[PDB]
Amino acid sequence: SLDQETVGNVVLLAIVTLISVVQNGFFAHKVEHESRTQNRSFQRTGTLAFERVYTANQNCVDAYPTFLAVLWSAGLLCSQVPAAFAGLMYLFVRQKYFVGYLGTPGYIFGKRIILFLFLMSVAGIFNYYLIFFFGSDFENYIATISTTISPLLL
Amino acid sequence: SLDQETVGNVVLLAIVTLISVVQNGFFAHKVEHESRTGTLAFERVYTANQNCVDAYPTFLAVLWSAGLLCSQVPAAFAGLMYLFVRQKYFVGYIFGKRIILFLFLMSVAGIFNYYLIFFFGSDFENYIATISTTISPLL
Amino acid sequence: SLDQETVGNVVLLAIVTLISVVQNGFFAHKVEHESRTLAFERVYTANQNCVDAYPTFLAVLWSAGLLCSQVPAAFAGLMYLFVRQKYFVGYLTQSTPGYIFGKRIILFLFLMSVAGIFNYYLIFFFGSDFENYIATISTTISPL
Ligand SMILES: CC(C)c1ccc2c(c1)c(SC(C)(C)C)c(CC(C)(C)C(=O)O)n2Cc1ccc(Cl)cc1
Ligand SMILES: CC(C)c1ccc2c(c1)c(SC(C)(C)C)c(CC(C)(C)C(=O)O)n2Cc1ccc(Cl)cc1
Ligand SMILES: CC(C)c1ccc2c(c1)c(SC(C)(C)C)c(CC(C)(C)C(=O)O)n2Cc1ccc(Cl)cc1
Repeated sequence: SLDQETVGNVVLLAIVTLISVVQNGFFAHKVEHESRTQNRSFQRTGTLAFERVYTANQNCVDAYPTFLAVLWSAGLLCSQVPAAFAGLMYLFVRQKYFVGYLGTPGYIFGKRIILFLFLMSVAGIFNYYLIFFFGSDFENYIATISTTISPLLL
Repeated sequence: SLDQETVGNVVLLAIVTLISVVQNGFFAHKVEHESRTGTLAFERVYTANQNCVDAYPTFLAVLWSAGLLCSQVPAAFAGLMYLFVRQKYFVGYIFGKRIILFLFLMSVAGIFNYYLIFFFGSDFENYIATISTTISPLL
Repeated sequence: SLDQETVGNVVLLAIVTLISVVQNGFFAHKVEHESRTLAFERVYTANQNCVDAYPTFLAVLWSAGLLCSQVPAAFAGLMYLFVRQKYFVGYLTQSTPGYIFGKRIILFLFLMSVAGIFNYYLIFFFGSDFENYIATISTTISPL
């Protein structure tokens, strides 16, 4: 439905987003598998093995929207390629963090990657305003010249 | 990488989202600090964070729907109010229903606006096509 | 703020998202009413399980809609919500559903996105193939 130009600005971000979706499903798969090691309803408490996978998942899930926000913020406002690479790095950290709970690491992981993607977005927004104000200064500059050189055209 | 014109339609929204990211970092940090030192104080901070995390993707959804389909300024302003109400809740240990509703209504209003402009464009096109055919033999 | 043409490519995705927001509010309301117990644990777990999966759903819904085709994506998203309703009420006897629901819908929206990306690269390479083809003739048929 969308044009070829704007999809080229998101394609790398979309690929890394799709990889994270596969990863999320893998995490969910691990939880469900560990849930059926117990034998009728789904509970959020259980054996030590289940509680470690469930909590690990819970941490990964709690940080997903934030990661998704900064990834796309960095990719669209600043630059796509670096943001997508840092996005991939976050996924590799998640993978090692999630398996790291399988005997424990802390509640938060990949703080610096979130920070880096956040910084890019700040730089991108500042880069947006710099180009906007330069555009309005160029517009005012041409408008001032036009009124000044106006009678000289007649 | 995107053009100047589209980025100007999402910039106010993106700032609010980034501030919410810092606030999410703050909430997660406050939980992390209490996790290192089960506890009666830990359960209050964990639940508060969990209550914010559970509502966050819904908020992010209505903020961006209202901003893109309706008007950016009121949506971003309401989004900033949500992060203020969110902040006060984390001190006292569902919040901001009325804000979520306001953004939801903005989106629906923006959607209704889209269709009005679409059908008007359809009406205008059909009207010009109707005159064009009946007038064609005259030239 | 966005132009009519681009908003036209996201309307159905927006509507679905908005219905899902209503459903999230319903689930959250069902939790708050129960919080004034086993009845509370089940509603909380059902909502939590739904919430956990929601951003993954929202990601593939829009990816599918934007990259592949809006109508099939929006309808599949709508199907996801019906399944999500049966799943939530299924927690509300000693037996409940598992942790995962609507995974085949997620898979379908995923595969749409992949297909939409492969569609992008096909037109792009064809666009460079055309560009390179024109440049070859423009050099050959030139000194005339
Ligand atoms: C509710 C959601 C979070 C969710 C949960 C589980 C999911 C999916 C989506 C998907 S769809 C996706 C692969 C993510 C595009 C699948 C994979 C399929 C082939 C459909 C399957 O095994 O049933 N699983 C199980 C699975 C995922 C990843 C690994 Cl590594 C192995 C098995
Ligand atoms: C899981 C995720 C959502 C997350 C969690 C914690 C995070 C970050 C990201 C970030 S990066 C961000 C500030 C969100 C752009 C930081 C801050 C940094 C500078 C990296 C640090 O101190 O380690 N913290 C700790 C922190 C944040 C905010 C306050 Cl008020 C105090 C401490
Ligand atoms: C945390 C977040 C996801 C959330 C949670 C609860 C929410 C809302 C938003 C909204 S806003 C929305 C309905 C989504 C437009 C409402 C409805 C209102 C009218 C504001 C109310 O009763 O307070 N509730 C309660 C409610 C929602 C849906 C049903 Cl079916 C019945 C009651």
